[PDB]
Amino acid sequence: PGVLKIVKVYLAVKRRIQPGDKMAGRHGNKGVISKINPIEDMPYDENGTP
Amino acid sequence: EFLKPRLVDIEQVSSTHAKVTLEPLERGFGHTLGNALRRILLSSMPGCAVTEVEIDGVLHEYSTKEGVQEDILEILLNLKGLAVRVQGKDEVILTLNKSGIGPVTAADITHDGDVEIVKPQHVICHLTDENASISMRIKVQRGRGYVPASTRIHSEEDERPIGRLLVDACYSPVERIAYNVEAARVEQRTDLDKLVIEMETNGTIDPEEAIRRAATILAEQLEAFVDLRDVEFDPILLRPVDDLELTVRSANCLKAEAIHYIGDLVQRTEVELLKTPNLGKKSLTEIKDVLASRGLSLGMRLENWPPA
Amino acid sequence: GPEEITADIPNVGEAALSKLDESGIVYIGAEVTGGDILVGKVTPKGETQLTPEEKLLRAIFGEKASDVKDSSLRVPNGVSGTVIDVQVFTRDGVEKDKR
Repeated sequence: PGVLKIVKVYLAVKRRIQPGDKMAGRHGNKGVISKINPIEDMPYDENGTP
Repeated sequence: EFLKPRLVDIEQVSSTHAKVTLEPLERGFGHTLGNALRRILLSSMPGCAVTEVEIDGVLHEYSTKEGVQEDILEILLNLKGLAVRVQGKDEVILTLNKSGIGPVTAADITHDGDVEIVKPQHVICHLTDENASISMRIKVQRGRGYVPASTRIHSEEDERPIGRLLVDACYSPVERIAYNVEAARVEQRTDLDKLVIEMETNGTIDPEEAIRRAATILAEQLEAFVDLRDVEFDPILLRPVDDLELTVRSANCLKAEAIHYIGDLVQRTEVELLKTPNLGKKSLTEIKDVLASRGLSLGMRLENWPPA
Repeated sequence: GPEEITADIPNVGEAALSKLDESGIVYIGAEVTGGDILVGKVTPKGETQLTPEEKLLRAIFGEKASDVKDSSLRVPNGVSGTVIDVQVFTRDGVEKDKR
């Protein structure tokens, strides 16, 4: 009754990963990221893939 | 007294994989040079990547186009992997239009003046009906590092029409790089080191040009070590005092009290300036009235006062 | 009276009306951020005593003279993103929206 017209607006946003975010496996191990490291700073094997 | 590494026996495995070799090296310089070069090449290598796109009927990334088999987000992710090489330009617009049945790859992109597509078999979308067509304009820019689409705001200085899809930009051609050291074949010398660097890129940049650019970057960075040595703002304020349109009786008073700038008069509490000779209660209210007209109530507290 | 939805909204500059169509809704796909205006809704106010000040106000400005107040859906602070869909619903009997 009281209502004459209804409009609804949907907003979409892309949430990229960030330090404080929470990530976990499926064995009960969880944590919060502490630092997003550049490619050059991460450990690499003999083939050079980090 | 040190041997200089000469770039010799550079060989190319595939269109992306490549091996470069530095034959003459001293004992400990091999690992130092290899690690420095790897860090420089992985960190900052100039390249070209997709910046934004414009599809004909598409309005935003989370939409769909009739006749295509992939979402517009999927199209953007596919276009993010497109690798091109440009010459003399930095804002190349790659218009592509095609109709029919089957995949649409980089081969059907309109042949621009000076733009080389490293691989023409890189599919970006599919067409699943005869009477449907796709038509889009891609802007390819040149950059150095990873620049997310969201973090850039300077692109919004001029308003973008609704339909400009901003994609993330990587700008880094060097995907993987590894290095190794071995004993040099030189027998006259007691022992020498030889460095072999394997680079896996997207085909945008030549390995030799990559090594030269990294070495030049390292040299210019090191140049800083070669010579160590080294061993009241508001526009309303700072305005001439004869601009508040004050009475004659105050003009002599203000000159007598060394008040030539507007801001100085502001910093005086109401109680203190009464002791000034012949200030006048009604005249003071006029001084407060005109100062209230500019919005500067008496009694403020500034920090510094330049002579200008 | 009726709370009426229009693009035209008193006491709002043309900057905030760039993303609203002729019916008073956001263009699909427009990237909103902060407190951008979504739909222009105006709620009538009450006055039956046209004092001379109000008379000259209506003379110098529009017939409403901004008598109607605005209660427009603005994006809450800290919320951003692209507009996906609009689901305008209308009461039977009233004029259907342009969108």
